[PDB]
Amino acid sequence: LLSKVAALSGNEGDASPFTDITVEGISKLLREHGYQSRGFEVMYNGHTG
Amino acid sequence: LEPGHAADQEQAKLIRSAIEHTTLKSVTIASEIYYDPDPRSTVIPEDEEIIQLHFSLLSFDQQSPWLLRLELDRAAMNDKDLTMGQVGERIKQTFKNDLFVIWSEDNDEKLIIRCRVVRPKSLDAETEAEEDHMLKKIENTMLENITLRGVENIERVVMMKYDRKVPSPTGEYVKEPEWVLETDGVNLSEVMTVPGIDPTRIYTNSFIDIMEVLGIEAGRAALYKEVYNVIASDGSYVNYRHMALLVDVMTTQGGLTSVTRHGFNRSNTGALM
Amino acid sequence: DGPTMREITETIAEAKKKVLDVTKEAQANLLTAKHGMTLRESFEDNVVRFLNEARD
Amino acid sequence: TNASPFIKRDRMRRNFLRMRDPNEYNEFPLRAIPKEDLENMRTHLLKFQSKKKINPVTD
Amino acid sequence: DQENERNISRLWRAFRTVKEMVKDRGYFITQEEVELPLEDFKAKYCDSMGRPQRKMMSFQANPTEESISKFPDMGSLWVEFCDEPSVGVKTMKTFVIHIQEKNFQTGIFVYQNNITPSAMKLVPSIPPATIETFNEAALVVNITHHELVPKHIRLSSDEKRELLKRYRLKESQLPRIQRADPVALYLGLKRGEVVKIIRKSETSGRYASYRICM
Amino acid sequence: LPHFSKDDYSPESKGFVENSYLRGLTPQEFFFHAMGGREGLIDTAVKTAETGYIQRRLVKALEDIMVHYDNTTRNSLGNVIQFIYGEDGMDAAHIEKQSLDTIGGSDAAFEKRYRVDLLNTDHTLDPSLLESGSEILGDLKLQVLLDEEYKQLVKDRKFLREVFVDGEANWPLPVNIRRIIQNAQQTFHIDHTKPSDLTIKDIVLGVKDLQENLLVLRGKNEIIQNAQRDAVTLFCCLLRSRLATRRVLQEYRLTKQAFDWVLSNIEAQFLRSVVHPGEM
Amino acid sequence: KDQDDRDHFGKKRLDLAGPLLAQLFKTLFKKLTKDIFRYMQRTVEEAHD
Amino acid sequence: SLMSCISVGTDPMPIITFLSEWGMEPLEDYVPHQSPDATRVFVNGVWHGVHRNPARLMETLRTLRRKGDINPEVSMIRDIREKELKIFTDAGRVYRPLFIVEDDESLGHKELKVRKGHIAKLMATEYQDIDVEEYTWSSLLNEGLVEYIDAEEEESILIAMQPEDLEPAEDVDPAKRIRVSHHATTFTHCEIHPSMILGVAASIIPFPDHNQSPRNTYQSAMGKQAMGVFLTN
Amino acid sequence: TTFRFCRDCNNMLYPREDKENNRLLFECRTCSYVEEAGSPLVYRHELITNIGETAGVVQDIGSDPTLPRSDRECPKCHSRENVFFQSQQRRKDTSMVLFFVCLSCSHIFTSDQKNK
Ligand SMILES: [Zn+2]
Ligand SMILES: [Zn+2]
Repeated sequence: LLSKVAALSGNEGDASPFTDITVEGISKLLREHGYQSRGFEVMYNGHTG
Repeated sequence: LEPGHAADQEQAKLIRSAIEHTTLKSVTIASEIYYDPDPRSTVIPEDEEIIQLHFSLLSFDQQSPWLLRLELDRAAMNDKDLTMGQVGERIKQTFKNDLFVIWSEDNDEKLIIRCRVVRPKSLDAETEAEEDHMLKKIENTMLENITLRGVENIERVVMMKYDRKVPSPTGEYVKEPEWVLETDGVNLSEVMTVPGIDPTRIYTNSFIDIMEVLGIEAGRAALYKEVYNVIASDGSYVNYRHMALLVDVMTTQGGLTSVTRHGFNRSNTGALM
Repeated sequence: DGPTMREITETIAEAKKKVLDVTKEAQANLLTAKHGMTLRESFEDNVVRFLNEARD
Repeated sequence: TNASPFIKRDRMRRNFLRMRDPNEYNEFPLRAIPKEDLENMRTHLLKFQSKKKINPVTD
Repeated sequence: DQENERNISRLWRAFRTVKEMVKDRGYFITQEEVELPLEDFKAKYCDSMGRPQRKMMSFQANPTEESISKFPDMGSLWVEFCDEPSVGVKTMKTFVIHIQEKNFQTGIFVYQNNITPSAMKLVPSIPPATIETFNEAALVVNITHHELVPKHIRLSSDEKRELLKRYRLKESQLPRIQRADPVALYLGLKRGEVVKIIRKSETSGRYASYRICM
Repeated sequence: LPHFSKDDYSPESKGFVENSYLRGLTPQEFFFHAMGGREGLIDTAVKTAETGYIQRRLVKALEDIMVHYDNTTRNSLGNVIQFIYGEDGMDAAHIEKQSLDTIGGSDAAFEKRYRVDLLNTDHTLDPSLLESGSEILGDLKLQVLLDEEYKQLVKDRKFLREVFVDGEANWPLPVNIRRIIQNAQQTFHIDHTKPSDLTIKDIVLGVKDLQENLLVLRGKNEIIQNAQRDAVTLFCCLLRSRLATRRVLQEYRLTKQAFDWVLSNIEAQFLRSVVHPGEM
Repeated sequence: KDQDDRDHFGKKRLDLAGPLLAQLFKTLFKKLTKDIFRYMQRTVEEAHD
Repeated sequence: SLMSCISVGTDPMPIITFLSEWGMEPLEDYVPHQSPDATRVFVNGVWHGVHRNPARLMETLRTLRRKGDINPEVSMIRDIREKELKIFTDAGRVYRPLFIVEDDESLGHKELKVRKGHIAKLMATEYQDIDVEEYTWSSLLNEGLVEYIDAEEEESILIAMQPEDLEPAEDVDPAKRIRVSHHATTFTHCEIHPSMILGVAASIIPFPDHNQSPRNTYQSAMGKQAMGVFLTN
Repeated sequence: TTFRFCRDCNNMLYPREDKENNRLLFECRTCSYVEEAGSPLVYRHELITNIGETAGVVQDIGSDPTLPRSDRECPKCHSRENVFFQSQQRRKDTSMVLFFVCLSCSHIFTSDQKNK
């Protein structure tokens, strides 16, 4: 989830163990980019579409 | 416990105290050596009354002036049902009549035992130097080598209420509670003879003592139960015949043969095997 | 969800308060050791039981 | 909120660089012993180890 | 006087166990005398003072008719209770003579604390008669009544011959049971005697095994 | 840790991780959690080595034990470990857990389920359960046969209770009778309403002679025959309980053709469950 | 007082390349000194240069 | 761990002489029954004497080490309960740096001696290399802002997880982890950063505190078997 | 027990009985020096002991940073600051009773409410 946000924002994710970073904070930023807050996406089967 | 008296919790305490090995060391706070000029008057304010009590109610000429005093805990003698009269006799029977003892009553605020060694008619001039040392010896052995009550090698006993399914008078199986004693340490031969327990159901964790007391076949069943418990402890299930075969092999030679190089590997099955 | 987390936080706090009460009785020596166990061992069993049940 | 999920080091370097008495006593002289008598003479300390009073002058 | 009652109760239980042992060995013992009440025991085997007279406790038993048919070689049995605690050679010597004098094929001796080595070594001295020594503390509880102890049945010479013939075995190929085994002592097994162990199996209900004394 | 004062017994001090993996562990919790995990890793290494030695020792002690053609379990020396494998002569691969219907239940339930009477009207058999339900009432020759069957069932319950003191009824047994009965009902499409053509004599004799064909040992001497009878004691108890006269006619509605099919399968299934000689 | 804990890291020492070489060098130098004396003794006794 | 270091050891004789000149009574005239309050002084496990005022002595020793008069690797432990003062100078002791916490009555509560001004000059020298006076790690050590602490000395200090919450005298986000304040007002040291307890291999895991402990151990071993660029040559 | 030591050579004294007066005397086994006893107690063995519960209390115990602080009331000076610690006995049979040391009067009290 953090890596997805970092690539979309062109930043380096901060994954140090003991920080104030929370999963909810990552989700909010991901939603600002037009993606599902929890990282889920609608996918299509490659065999049938 | 006895099937008729299994649910009687009051009788369980009687059996529990009748098998737990307790020594004077576990029911005492401190032991002191006091010197009294004569065996008729006391120097401690507390025992001023006890001597006046026993002496008035009542040989003492040759009693040694060195006194051994034992202070027992009020709570300790109440955790296990005990009275100073019984323990006083216990000391009196360890050494039949070679020392005099007086014990306070339960109503007393402090529980104290006073002991005096009586010297023989012949006078030993050399023993006066070690007279106190001898008292330090017997008191130590009086703290360790005294069996107030219970079976030796029995550390502690705890009461637990188990559920067993017995047939009901109607004909159905119903769960009734019974009081079961669990013990640390094993003395099967002596405990099995204690009155009040059910000798036809006593079980021991160590199958070795089962074999020595009940026989190889009883050891065979006990060995299987021990193995079954280990297998079933984690919830895993193994077919009976697999464990039965292992147990049968372990007891086929009229005894419990280990699975090490000192057991099955010492038989006569060919050097190459 | 939020409501579940609030309930979870309160549930753990209640268990901690229960542990706090026993830790105060032992300090006052008003706690009787369970039969066959020491005062310290009995206290630890009570604390472990409360915390284990709190997680469950 | 998330206290900055990202390690900002690309421009943070630039930002920091951009930011920049009465005579109520007794006094006696102290003179050294002549060294002419200290030669061929050793002065040691003797300590009697006991709880009582030991005085070779009288005891 | 509590200690006096404790010994009497222990002696009564030990007496009952011995009677059951004699009954199980194939001797004629009625069920009524096996279940003798405690008060009856204190009436017939005690005195005015209360202490029991163990000399009178000794009794004689004879093989039952069914046992004679299966084993037509078993004789009478004598059970003796020693009054003094420390068994000496003197009391041992008269006990063996009392057996050899009246053609007793087996004699069970019950002692309180121990038998001196000078007397123990004399036990195997009157063949073909056999002498078995039992400690009273060991007879207080009948081990055969324990749920873990199955039923042991001694096999006759003919039965042993058939057992080996039908399974085509040898005496060395059967499961072994020690002579010093508590159950074997309870049955007085000898070397070469095979006992049929009938025990309950959870896979077949009833299962029959055989063990040869060694 | 060097972050709490001495004599601190609070959960946060002695290793209570209040957070979840989603929320994250605080540095104190992380170290305490790491300490616990190290215990598991050490145990995994130590357990593997110790258990490996145990397995090798067990295998070497029993490697020479085999089931012989006389059904006895013997080692390389020929010594008999067991006079019949598993005390029943069956193969573990063919055993299934089944319920013993006689041991459990109350006495009233036992009487209602198995007892059949033709003289009195307290436990009578409904005449609509068989084609001969009218002439069956008032027969003494068949009544004694039913009495013997009930007497045997009562004896079985007594024996079973003495074996399983705890009253447990679910035990592993070779043949799954419940499945066989279901197959017969579904295979022949039992009507379940039309009265059956079975007779009381056929059922009692059909079950009785079936027990004779359940042969684990085939010796023609008394000792082996007694052993054969003992080996199928528990299975026969299950067989009698399931194939009871009342249960077959009342609960299963079995037909004579269906009943014969069930008996043949039970004989075939039992013979397939016997341990194969030469198995290690 | 409680018995000393053997696992206490404060009672443990780590020997790095420095101390490890020190003891190794000390042993080797001791051997070198012994060899020097043996040559001196041999030269005096055997009357060599 | 990342910030752990091992002492190389120094000569203990200068410290022994220093202790003697500051009132360390020799052991040849120490009568226990005439001074049952003196603190035993140990140097490298050698009982050199006793002191009547350990509190003043420890203050002098601590100040000298912080200013840079005694080698920072020297470890000093004052066991108040046991009345012992142990000084260790031998090599092989594992130690790590920590911040120093003092009263600083100007603010009324304990706070780190290191301030924002010190950090400002720290980064200035860091970024000027890529000319103000040089300011390196040694400067912090000589200024008494950081201190080397070994395992033995940790037994007599109180450390704070972080300066954000534990040092200041003392709604909450539902997503943040439950942090215990510990309500302690006697902190003597502060952790540089809790994440530094990890080693080289464990410092590559992202969010290792959101993982089950055994998984982190597996990654450490597997991180050493991953293809990469061991060297540029 | 109040061990007594010799006066002439500082050796350990031992109890001796004199029948001339049926009293208690302390004599030296090496230098022949006698001293009349003050108390009739000569040996004391303590199975359950409370000696050492407050061992380690010094005039500067409050200077310890590790020791926790508390807000309990000292019942000799009416103060709120104090440091508390558990018993120093390492036997696994002692209760968790706390011992409080006041930083104003150095008075040691206990939180026990059972026996005190
Ligand atoms: Zn002297
Ligand atoms: Zn105060």
